[PDB]
Amino acid sequence: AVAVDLGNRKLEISSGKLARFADGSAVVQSGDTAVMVTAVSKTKPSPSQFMPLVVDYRQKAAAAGRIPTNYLRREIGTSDKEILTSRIIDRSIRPLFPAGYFYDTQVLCNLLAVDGVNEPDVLAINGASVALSLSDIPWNGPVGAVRIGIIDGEYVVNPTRKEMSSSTLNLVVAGAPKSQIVMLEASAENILQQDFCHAIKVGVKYTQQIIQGIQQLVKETGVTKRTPQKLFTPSPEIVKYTHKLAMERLYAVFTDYEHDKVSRDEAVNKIRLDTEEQLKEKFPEADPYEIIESFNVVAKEVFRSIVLNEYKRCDGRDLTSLRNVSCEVDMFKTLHGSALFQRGQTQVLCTVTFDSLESGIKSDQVITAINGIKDKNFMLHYEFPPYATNEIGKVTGLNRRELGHGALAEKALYPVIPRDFPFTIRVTSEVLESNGSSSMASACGGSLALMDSGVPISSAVAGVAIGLVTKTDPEKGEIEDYRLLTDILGIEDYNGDMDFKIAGTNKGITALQADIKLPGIPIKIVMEAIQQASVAKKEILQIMNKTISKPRASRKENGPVVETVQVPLSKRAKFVGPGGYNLKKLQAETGVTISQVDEETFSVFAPTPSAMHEARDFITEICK
Amino acid sequence: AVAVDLGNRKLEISSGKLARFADGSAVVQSGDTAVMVTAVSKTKPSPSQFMPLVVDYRQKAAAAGRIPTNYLRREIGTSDKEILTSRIIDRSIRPLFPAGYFYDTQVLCNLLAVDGVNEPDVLAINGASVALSLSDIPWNGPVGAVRIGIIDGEYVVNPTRKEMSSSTLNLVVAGAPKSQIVMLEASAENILQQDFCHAIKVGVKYTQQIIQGIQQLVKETGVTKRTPQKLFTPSPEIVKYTHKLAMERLYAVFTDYEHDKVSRDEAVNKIRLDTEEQLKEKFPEADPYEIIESFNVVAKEVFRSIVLNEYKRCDGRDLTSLRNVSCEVDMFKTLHGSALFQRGQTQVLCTVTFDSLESGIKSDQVITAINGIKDKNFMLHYEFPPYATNEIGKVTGLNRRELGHGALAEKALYPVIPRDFPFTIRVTSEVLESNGSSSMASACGGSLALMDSGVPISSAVAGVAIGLVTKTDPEKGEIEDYRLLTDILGIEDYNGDMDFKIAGTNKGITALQADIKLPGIPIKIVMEAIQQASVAKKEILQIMNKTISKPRASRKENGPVVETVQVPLSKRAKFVGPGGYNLKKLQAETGVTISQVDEETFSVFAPTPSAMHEARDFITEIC
Amino acid sequence: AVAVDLGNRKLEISSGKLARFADGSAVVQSGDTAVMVTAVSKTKPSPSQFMPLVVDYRQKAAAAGRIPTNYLRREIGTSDKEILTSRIIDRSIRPLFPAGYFYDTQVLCNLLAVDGVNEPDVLAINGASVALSLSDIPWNGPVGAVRIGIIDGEYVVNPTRKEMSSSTLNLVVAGAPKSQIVMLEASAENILQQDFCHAIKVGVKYTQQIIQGIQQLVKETGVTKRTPQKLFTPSPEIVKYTHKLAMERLYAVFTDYEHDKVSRDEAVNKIRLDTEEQLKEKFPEADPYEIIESFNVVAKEVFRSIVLNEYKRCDGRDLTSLRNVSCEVDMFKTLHGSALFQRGQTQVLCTVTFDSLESGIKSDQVITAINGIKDKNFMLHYEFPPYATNEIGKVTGLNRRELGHGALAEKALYPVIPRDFPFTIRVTSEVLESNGSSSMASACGGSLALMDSGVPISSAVAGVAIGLVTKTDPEKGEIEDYRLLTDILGIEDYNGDMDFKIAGTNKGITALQADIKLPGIPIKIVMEAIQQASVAKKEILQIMNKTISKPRASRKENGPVVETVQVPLSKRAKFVGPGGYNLKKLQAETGVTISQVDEETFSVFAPTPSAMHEARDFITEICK
RNA sequence: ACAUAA
Repeated sequence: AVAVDLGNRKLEISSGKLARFADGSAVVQSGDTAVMVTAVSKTKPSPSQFMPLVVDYRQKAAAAGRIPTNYLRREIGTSDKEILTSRIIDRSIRPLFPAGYFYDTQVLCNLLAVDGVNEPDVLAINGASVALSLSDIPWNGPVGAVRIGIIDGEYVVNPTRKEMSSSTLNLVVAGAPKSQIVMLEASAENILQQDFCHAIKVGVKYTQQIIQGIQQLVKETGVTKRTPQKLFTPSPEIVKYTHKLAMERLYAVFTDYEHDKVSRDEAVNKIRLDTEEQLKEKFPEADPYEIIESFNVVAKEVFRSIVLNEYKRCDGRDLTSLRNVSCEVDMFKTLHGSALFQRGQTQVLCTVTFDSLESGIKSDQVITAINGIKDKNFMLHYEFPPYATNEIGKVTGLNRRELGHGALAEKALYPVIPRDFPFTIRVTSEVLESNGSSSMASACGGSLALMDSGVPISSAVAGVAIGLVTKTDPEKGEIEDYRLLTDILGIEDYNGDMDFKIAGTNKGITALQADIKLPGIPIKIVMEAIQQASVAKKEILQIMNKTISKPRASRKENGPVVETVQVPLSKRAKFVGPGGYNLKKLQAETGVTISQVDEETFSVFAPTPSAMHEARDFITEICK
Repeated sequence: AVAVDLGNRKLEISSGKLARFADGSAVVQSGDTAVMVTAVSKTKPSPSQFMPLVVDYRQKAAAAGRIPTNYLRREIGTSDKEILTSRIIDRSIRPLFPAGYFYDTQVLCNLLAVDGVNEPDVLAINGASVALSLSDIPWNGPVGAVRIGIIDGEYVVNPTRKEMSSSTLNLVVAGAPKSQIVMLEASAENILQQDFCHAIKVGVKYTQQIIQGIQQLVKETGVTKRTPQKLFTPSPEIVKYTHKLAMERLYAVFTDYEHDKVSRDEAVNKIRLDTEEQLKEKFPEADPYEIIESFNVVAKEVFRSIVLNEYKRCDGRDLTSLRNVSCEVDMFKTLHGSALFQRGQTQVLCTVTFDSLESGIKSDQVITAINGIKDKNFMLHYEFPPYATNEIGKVTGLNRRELGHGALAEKALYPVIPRDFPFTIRVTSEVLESNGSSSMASACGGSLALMDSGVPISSAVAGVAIGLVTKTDPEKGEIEDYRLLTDILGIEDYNGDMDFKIAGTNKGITALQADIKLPGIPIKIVMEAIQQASVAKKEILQIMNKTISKPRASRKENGPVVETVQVPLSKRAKFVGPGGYNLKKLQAETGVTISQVDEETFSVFAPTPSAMHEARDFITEIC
Repeated sequence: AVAVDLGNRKLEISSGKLARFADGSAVVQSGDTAVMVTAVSKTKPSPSQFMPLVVDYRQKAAAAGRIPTNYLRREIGTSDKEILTSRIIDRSIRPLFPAGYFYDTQVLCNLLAVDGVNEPDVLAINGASVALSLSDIPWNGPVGAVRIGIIDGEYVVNPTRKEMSSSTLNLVVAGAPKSQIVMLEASAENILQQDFCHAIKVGVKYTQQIIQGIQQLVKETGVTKRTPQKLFTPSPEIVKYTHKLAMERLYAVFTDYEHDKVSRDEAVNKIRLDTEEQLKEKFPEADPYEIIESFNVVAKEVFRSIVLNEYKRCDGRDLTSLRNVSCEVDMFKTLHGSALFQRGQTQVLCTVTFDSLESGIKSDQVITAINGIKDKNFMLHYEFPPYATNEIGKVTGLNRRELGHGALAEKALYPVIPRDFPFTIRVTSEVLESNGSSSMASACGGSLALMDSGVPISSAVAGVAIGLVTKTDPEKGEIEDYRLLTDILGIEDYNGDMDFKIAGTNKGITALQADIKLPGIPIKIVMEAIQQASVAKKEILQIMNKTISKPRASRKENGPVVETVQVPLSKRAKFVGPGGYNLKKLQAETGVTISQVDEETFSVFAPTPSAMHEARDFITEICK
């Protein structure tokens, strides 16, 4: 057992007591909150051509005393919060796995106890790091993770639930050894850039303390890593022969500025088909996947070398240039608000729907699956249909990626949403075409549609993604040179080192999500990416302001209405019906929502004026 | 952008603005309702050995787009109306794909806006037609689709939501070029056959105008179709050799009138195993699927030739003869109503269950709006268990066929259901054996069980399925001659051209669903099929009336009861309990439902008089 | 149609009317309850290397069960009672299938009619027996199944629903010909061992009458069995060669008493890898699976010969000795009750949670609340996470095994649970490590956690699993000699003949589930297993009593609290809000649930005293 | 999933 002191917080790490059959296991306790995390990794190579890594974080509300809420008295499905926490843990540990580790791996988090004071999600990230550190699973150095808040202008490490509710910042930092950053995930109440930057360095300092404690625990209990059957990386001489075959053709494709997404992919694919058959002849004994990956390595190396050497991008832009941005509002007459935001070849359609306040309380008690209530009655739903990439896929349910992107754009817009709006605000963002940051375009399109709908948001919100291309030492691994790219394409994210999504107002930052693919990047690079994104965000907000700069003076004429209808006591039974049958039927066939307010009063919400015309007729005849 | 005028309605069709990465995309707008449809087809052939076409129609709200529901899709899946709409779109476009197009294809419909006036489902069919027409996907001519209603004796094209509520007909027609009919789907309020036939004529005329508009847009855009890597139709050389090997043996099997479903299939399989073996030595380099398909082509051709040349079906009857029909009611004492309907080797057991009127709502706004509320508190649930065909299959959840057949049978029985019935009527139809139209047997069996249960239906309802065998010009494509078959077997549906299911009373038509495998059929064939089915329906109703001709004078004595109990205000808190705890505990230990009526009255619904008795003991002791 | 008389009850068996396409089909009727069961078996061998047998028992409609709203919810619409009934039917028929019958087989039970007096579950078991008997599916001998109850001291066969509500025993017996026992499943109200043993004898006698009737129907119908194209069992001469290769190595492994679960599995695996190489060279034309099964047959035979000949087990125990047992209570401060039970290498962590009566047995929708009520407001949720065996698996939804084990451990504890407890009691058992009977460990750990939580249970409950190894000559099929093993390891269950799990207090039996893998066992063996398990149970209760012997005098001070708040009529509208919106909001942010009990008073339930503080603050400002 | 002697 090891105790780590983080200011006034205490972190207790232990292992060797519970779940001793798993490859790795750890208990991380803070206060009276304890989280057990286990890691399992198969020894037989996975048939998949990548590393299959799954992280599952289960709330298990028996640890809080509030699990059995439905008719089965048992959880059904996984909530939004569980999915989001699973993604944060996944982003914190995925970069540190060695390349070619194609082995099925599962990290599971079990909430032994929660005291309602210390949040278990941060403990779970540290638990995953300890469990992997103590296991025989090949995994690079320990990761420390903290949450940083700002309460009354003071930086607080791992704030309690009470403090998180008074905090203008919710930043989660995962650090690797030598003060590298592997994961950043923030939502802020439109705070200044300098304040945001200081919280990052305070957070990274704390993660080094956790890493020191985990290293002591690893040393105390001897850890011997397994030797995998093999690491699936292409042979060096095969890769360099691929370079001989396809360097010039790939270079020509990547310096052709007339390509669009599809034509560039087809041109690269044309070289791949010719090269691959030549590789098979030269190395008939090579793995078929080894042939495929060697081309991908060469294509990635050529692609990055052009950006590093010539400071020019595959579409002709320089490092700080945006794609073409086109906006337009008032798509359709019946929508409460709408907008179509285009950023390069990325097209996003955003819709705003006003709903009743009563429709925003879908939680554990009301339904088996949904849980929670949004603070401001505001939610964003994000969809990524298969045709946005000319692909075929299942359309039942939502991917974990769709949930994460929706959450990112939701908290990007959340700080500017007004308080005490009469209706529930639902924003739907649909990606019609995608070649880049559709989640950041969902934030820009979201604000346009919100202003078009007449919601008085405090300020317009724009987001952008910053890429990164580095040249590291082949032995030391230190970063010798790097380029930050503004508003990256899909190929620049695929071949890049991070996907640094940040959104905000012209005067502050509201959301950030750094998806780093390297095993950590220095804090200086993160600081510069934030500054570069600040310049890009101003340009985008200037374009958006031309389309619409202030919210419309009122909601659309065909918008929802809320007003009350008086029914007599003698007519209460007739109007309501047996067990509320009449109300539930009128509300089911007209779309309105009737809620009893007093003994005599019923508040009626109608999505359209026509809907209340239908409902008003029914209430009149029923009252007769 | 092309505008098509359909009477007082106007159709706007456009492309090139949204979703430009999809192989094809289109926006169809009528009034303020806009629907965007995309089509994506892979260039790599799929290993499925059939055409993997999937259609997904999705709505972002319920109740005419007034209650947002898209945020709940992760847990609350897709509604029934979405599934039914997807099947109608699928049936309108699937016959027009070329043979051997074994490429994964998906058509997705996105309701950009709905005005609560113009129905988006019809626009989605047209949108799928435009999206395929403008794409590089190999697809035959454009399809136009309209809905025809009848309001005050007037035929209305694409009626609004307000108009549809007053209509006696809900007919959807999809038409191909040259006035061919591709899909028919209707529910009618027991209307005359001639009125029904005129609506089809009116509908087909309007679909031609839509096809004219779509062709103009295609010409302006300049569409060029892809060249698929391979079309998987079997080579004529192998087919001719298969014919030489198996024609005589197949002919003997199909003229043996002693076969049942299983023995005939086994006999054909015996020839297939021997022929498929010999085909390999002759063509060792042929695709193994091509061997399978070549035998299937030959067997289908031999099967049809017998019907065309000799006017005799494979089981010996003539073109208009029904299979043997046996009916039976009141098989189990405790069921509120039951019937066992047999038609050849198709056996369906139908059950009627009375429930409380409050059981038709889900007590939660969003889910209640998602599934809707049935008009007469009447619903039909259709089950097709795997043992009905001696197969093994997943038993939880209903596939798309079960949803479609259930709605078809429910539409057939809906017009005769009385209004203001005291209880919710649930009809359950379970296919115990299948060799044919179990969905139409569900309408007949459902009609018998409703009378056996004492529901005062207006008239008995019977359904039948009409097949079709045609001989077409190989190059011209015109239908030289055809035979209409009454009450087809499964093999006749498999080898046929049409599954024309129609149901009605002795004086009218209540439902229809035409599943056409050909790329359109002439309207004369449709009219003749409707007439031929009317004769068959009369015979079935005569057999049905012998078993039971009128509903029983009252419900069964052991059926549900509804009673009123008075509790004072003083005892009200103790009776209901904390947060209605006692009411729900009683509702779970006896099954009775107690609903407050006013300050003094509680209405008790009990499935059986015994359950009412024990519940009544609970009330008095607690009071 | 054959009628079988069972005391005052009558069984009617029919076939040949419904569902004639199925391989087998039958209708079993008792009173006015009729169940139709069909059996389908493919003639093509399945790719999987075992017998795929699925039993699905479906209630067509409880009251009017109707249909789940959508497709995915339909996959969730299978009730718990349906799953448990499917498992009992599966265990009754699975042992009688021939060895090597690797053909997909589905048994489906359709409830044609239910009179609410006679129970359909036992008719379904008999229906499956008749359907298989009349079918062409090879199936060894009919089984008969009855339920035995004890009403005011009288043994009742197939008691009605009214009788079972007053019974002290719910025992279901499935018998094969010549008085063999195939399935036992019991739930007793802490009854004496001799009373329990007599009910088994009575039940076996009745099952013989049912078998007699089924045999007459089979003979009168004229059944002919199919000839499977292959029975997948290893050929004798390849098993003999495998025995020569690996007898001594396997013998040494199973007599090395230092092995643990993983160490022993690895040692056997090393022999398997070496032996399989030699087997392939000796038999190049052998089926790949035939090689695998030959080693398993040889390994199983060597394993069983040691206990038969030497009366000693692979871990050095003798036949009646338990594994090491350890217990802890009160491991986390915030849990209402907690216990960590360890038995050998099996580790189970049990948690007790209290919640309100309303929020514990009753849901919002009455239609689905049926088959979702608990008599004592008591339920046990059992989890078997994949890391408990160092495996990777999905953690979405309970499988059938987790549902069955949860119901078994709940049955074991149900009779000692007090009536009229102020709260709903939910017990969660998590199997952290698994090397044996975690379900019986869930009963003991559940007992400790219940005592630690302060629930005044009448007596402590312990469970144990009894294994069996028999010696049978193939020329006769009779059991010559046998050994009953106390507290079996996983390997003894895998290589054994039964998994006889029984639980109870120190003076009675509360639950039993015999999972027999043989095609029936004599009653004498069952009787001795019950007695042998009685001795083991007393020893376990002695160890548990040292950790905690009586329930804590009170619940933990940080447990749930219930008290009322007076709300005036004037404040009532503002307090509850429109449609109860304010109360629903409070129940969401805080775990506090407010249920009205009177026109002026509301009952407030708070899971923790801290959560009650927030609720009091919320209601005070609302009151103003 | 979809289509499928239904």
